[PDB]
Amino acid sequence: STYDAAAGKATYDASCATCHKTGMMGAPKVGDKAAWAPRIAQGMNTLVSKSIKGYKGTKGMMPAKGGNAKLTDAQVGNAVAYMVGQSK
Ligand code: HEB
Ligand code: NA
Repeated sequence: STYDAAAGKATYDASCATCHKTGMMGAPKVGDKAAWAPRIAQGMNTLVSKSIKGYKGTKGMMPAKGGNAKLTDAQVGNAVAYMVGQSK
């Protein structure tokens, strides 16, 4: 159901920050407002779907579930909620 960005921080820290804290190899850096603005406009459904499925965009490779197949979709989406909430 509804996103839990606070619970999402645990997943973000363990599984996502490794690329997104500094923005390595094209990953949009958490807190980078210009990088995130058009991504946020896609809405959460699309952000979370692309995060669970993986994709390659103009910046680099976003691996499915951050590369950790042991994550649930709920955990991944909660981590996205955390990232978006910190990037406005
Ligand atoms: C290896 C490294 C890495 C990692 C680990 C990650 C991990 C992650 N991630 Fe990432 N990403 C990335 C890399 C990455 N990543 C990149 C590079 C990108 C960009 C792509 C393009 O091009 O755009 C992204 C992107 C991204 C996004 C955006 C989308 C759109 O715009 O549509 C999101 C939301 C995310 C989330 C995430 C999460 C939640 C996680 C954990 C689970 N990602
Ligand atoms: Na929607």
